[PDB]
Amino acid sequence: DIQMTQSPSSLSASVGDRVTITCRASQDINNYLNWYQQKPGKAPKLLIYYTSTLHSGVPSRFSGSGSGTDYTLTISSLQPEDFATYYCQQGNTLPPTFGQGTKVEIKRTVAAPSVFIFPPSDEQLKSGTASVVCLLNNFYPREAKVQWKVDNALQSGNSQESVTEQDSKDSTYSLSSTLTLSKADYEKHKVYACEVTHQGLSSPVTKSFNRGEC
Amino acid sequence: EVQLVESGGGLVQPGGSLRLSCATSGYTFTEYTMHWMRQAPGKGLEWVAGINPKNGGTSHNQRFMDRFTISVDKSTSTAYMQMNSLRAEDTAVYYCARWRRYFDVWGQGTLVTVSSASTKGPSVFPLAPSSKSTSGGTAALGCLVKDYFPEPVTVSWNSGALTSGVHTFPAVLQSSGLYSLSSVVTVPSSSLGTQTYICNVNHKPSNTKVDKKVEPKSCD
Repeated sequence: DIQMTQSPSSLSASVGDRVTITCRASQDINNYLNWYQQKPGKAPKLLIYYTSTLHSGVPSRFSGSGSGTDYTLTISSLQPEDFATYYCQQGNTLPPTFGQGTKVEIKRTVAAPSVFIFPPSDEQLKSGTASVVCLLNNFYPREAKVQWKVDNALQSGNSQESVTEQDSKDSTYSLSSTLTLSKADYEKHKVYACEVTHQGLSSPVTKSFNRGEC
Repeated sequence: EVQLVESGGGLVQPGGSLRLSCATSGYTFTEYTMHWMRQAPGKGLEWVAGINPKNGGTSHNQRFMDRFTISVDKSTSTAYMQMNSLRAEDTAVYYCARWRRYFDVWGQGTLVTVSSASTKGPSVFPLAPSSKSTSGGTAALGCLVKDYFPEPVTVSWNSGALTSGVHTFPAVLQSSGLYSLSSVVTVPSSSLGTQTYICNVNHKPSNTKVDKKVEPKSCD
């Protein structure tokens, strides 16, 4: 019943950098220090156990160090698939305790988004609603503005947005933005438009369609 | 090959009990210790309790040791955890994991969500691949999985054979109380009148399955 603390607990590094998350226990933990890796929405995997030993199939660029209350994880080359949260666990005293995890994000070269718009399904309009969807796809950085103009007229707070986690093989993102308004108000407007603005895009992309007649 | 599969999770009104099982394959049960973890959504891993098959020895994390209890069924190779007087703070994913000083094989998880809400099955809708003009080189179609509660919704394209180009976004709790999610893939434009695209939605808390066809064009 040792507090485990990791520092830092969010991190960005280009592919090929070394990385160092440290983990420090409130007590001499005697080298019973293991490191877990957990990909977004999976069980954690054991990389290193007993400060510096590797689990089977855990690649050489990962290593562990330390003693007493201080220990470190070092990935010596970031590879895009080291996108995970890593946790340290003490195995010295009951209960076993964990750190808060560190978030390693892979910093890479600007990708510009592929914008796509979907009109509302005739089925859904039958259920009394419409959900106009824009997909900004496979871009980088996570920062990109989206706005909805319904007949050349900015809309407000009637669009939620969702983002994916970073892609394992090529460190990019994807974002849905869904405007959603009733059948009655969809049916009383004509052009529907989605406006993306991002770093690697020299000018705002507008992706649009007709008919609030659907 | 070791399998730790856990189950039992789902919706619970506050005040109710739950019983999770953790089923084992591929090793002699009796030789390793079983432990239940918990991870509250977007947070740290917590420990909850431990059992030794061999003598039914049991450690219990004191914050939980009042309300949560552990059992093993030596014959059936199943670890269990009884959960009592669930408050909403215990909404989380629960993992079982094996071994003492480190857990080498872990489970897959089961989410217990404690909410006074009801369960609803989702209404899957097409995100219909609009005009091969705008969509030129690669088109993108998907399914809007609407209005469910509790989570999750699994989504698959083409009975698990379309695996590349798929993006299933995080679900948004909407205004509703109910969630909404989306899965989308990016196929070659070229392939639209040479193949059907089907999203397969399973939302297990209401064991709603639906396979939907996402076909061509859109508004009218």
